[PDB]
Amino acid sequence: DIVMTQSQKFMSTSVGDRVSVTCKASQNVGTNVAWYQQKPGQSPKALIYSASYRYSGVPDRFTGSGSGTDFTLTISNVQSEDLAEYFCQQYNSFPLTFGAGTKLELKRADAAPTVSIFPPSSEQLTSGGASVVCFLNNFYPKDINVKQNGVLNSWTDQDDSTYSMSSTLTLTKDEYERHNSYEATHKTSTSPIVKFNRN
Amino acid sequence: LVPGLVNLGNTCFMNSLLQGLSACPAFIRWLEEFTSQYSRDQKEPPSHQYLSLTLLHLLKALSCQEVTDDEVLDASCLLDVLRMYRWQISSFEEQDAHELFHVITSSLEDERDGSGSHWKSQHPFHGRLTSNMVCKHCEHQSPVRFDTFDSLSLSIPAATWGHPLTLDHCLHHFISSESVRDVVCDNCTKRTTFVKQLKLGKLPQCLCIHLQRLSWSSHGTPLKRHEHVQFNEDLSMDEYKYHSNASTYLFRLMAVVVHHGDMHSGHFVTYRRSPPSARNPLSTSNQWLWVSDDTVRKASLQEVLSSSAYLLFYERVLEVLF
Amino acid sequence: VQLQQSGAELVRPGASVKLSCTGSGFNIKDTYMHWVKQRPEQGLEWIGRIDPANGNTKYDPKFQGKATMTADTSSNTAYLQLSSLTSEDTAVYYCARPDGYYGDYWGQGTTLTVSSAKTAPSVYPLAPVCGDTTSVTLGCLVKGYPVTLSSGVHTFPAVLQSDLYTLSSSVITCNVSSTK
Ligand SMILES: */C(N)=[N+]1\[C@H]2CC[C@@H]1[C@H](NC(=O)c1ccc(-c3cncc(C4CC4)n3)cc1Cl)C2
Ligand SMILES: [Zn+2]
Repeated sequence: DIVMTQSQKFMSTSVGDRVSVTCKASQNVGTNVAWYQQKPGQSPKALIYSASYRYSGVPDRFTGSGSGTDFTLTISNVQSEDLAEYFCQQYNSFPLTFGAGTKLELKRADAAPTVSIFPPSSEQLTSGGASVVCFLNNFYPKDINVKQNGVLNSWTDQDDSTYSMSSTLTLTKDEYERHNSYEATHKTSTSPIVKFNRN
Repeated sequence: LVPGLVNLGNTCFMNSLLQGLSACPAFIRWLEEFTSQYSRDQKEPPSHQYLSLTLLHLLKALSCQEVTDDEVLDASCLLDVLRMYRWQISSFEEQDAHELFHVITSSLEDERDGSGSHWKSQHPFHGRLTSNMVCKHCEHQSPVRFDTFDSLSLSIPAATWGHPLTLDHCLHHFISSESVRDVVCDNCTKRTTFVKQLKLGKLPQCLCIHLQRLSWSSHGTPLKRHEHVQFNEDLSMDEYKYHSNASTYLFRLMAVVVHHGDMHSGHFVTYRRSPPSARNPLSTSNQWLWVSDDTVRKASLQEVLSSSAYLLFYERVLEVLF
Repeated sequence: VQLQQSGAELVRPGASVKLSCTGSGFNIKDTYMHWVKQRPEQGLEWIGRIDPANGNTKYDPKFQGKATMTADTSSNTAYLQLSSLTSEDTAVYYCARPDGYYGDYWGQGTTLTVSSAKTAPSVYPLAPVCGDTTSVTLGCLVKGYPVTLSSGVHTFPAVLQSDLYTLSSSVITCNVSSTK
């Protein structure tokens, strides 16, 4: 089989910018790469069928290029419509294979998040359990880090286009009261600041 | 208004090719040159060349405008000359534009190799393929081998996803190769696997592409490939070339030979540009024509690009300034 | 001119399922047609191409013992049949149909899910009673979620254990299938 290395999961752009997501294949695939687009909740859309040829309804903003092994999709004068996932696909050989998918985002001035913590609730204790939540909202950098074990996390996608994140601990009541004596870090930080006291 | 060519019975595949070759001025200038090309002082007088002169006679008449209104010429004078060479047509499989092209190009080379003391120039369809092999564990290469061609005869690839087939895909399928799994290396002094490069080293001025649309089926019957291959008026060959430098090769369309139907109602036909010599014998035209034997008709470019190509006569240009 | 697919479904591991596609334009057997598998981390994977004019299809050799393909023409239903599900065999499955002028046709996705289950959950508040305000953000969370659930609101996607999804939302009124 054959695989395509895509350069990142994530690329930053401006509006009216020029951006170039790429693919590198395991072997010579001729001119037989196709580029696709997918916005959240949607099915994929084909953009370019050979390495350079456009389908109908595709703006002149999009151009494809490359041969043999190294391929590039370029968007010029990036519009607000072009924030999507972009895959490349081979059809030189069986089986047909894709890349991993690259999302595009408006770059912005780095901004610190808004952090909250919440205690357990009497309703949650009434049901016989305990759980703690930490919010990290309106984060403007992506490579945030947040953290002992038991952690589970969830993330929004980009919205003004800040991120947001949720983080959670889950435990039993007697386990929660067994130990009350126990990262929120970005490139904007000098050091970690997380908002434990039970009484 | 180009002259037609009479076809009664068996001679359409020649007419369509002639109308193609006539669209390439470099081939006509080579013939004008070649037939006049002699060396002084040599004591042996040169051998005559009926084919080079008979072919120039016709192509020069199909290259300029008609002189008599709606005139139709007779190219049977060419059929007789070819039989003075080894060519004896002996099967229906041989009534083909590509086959004839290779018969003509060989019979011209017999004439270059005929008169040996006087220098005759090599024909503008001549190019070279190069084969080379590189080892993955040391990143070093063999010395090259060369090969010759008069046409890039592209086999048509089978469908995978179902995207439109492009001339780039039929070319990269041909000018490319696989890896071999068992032969030793030199730099790795002892069994090894290396990559087979195939690229083209010499590019002709007149580039003949050929799509293998006619072949034999699994059990010997004529098989025709009907799927459409997308091609452009200008074509850039810089990705297929051996020498790894920034100089550029670009080709422009001159004619498309097309095969219609099959067996009982099979036929050859030609899309080609109109003559340049509209008082401006250097200005290659942009009005296209459709020629079927004695029939001549104007054709737009979208009519050419939509047709199913059999032969494509590309000719090199320097820049895209049209 | 759409290419509708079958609705989603859920089964236990070790079972087997079959899916469907149909469209508002013919040429069904007069074209090739594919199925692909999408799950967020690993990504898109191709599983096979059907030849609907006949039926001797081509499969991915890492799927052949686990995925099978058929179709019908007068009734436009192209099918997929896949078996011995794990929870790892969960993904959105698309069926695709190439075209030459337009971009190739894709269907509205089918989101196969598999887990050891067969439960409208509880909700809990989130209140910063500490009061270190020095203008406030707060919210609520929901247990074991497809939950249905006003500006200044951020809601997070579900993450799940044992086919019960923990999820949250941020801005009482946690209002901001199951019943409330
Ligand atoms: C005038 N245009 N026609 C007469 C002479 C040429 C045509 C017509 N014959 C065909 O159209 C024709 C010729 C050859 C083949 C064929 C079959 N199998 C393989 C090949 C290529 C040589 C490899 N050619 C098929 C047809 Cl239909 C009569
Ligand atoms: Zn070596």
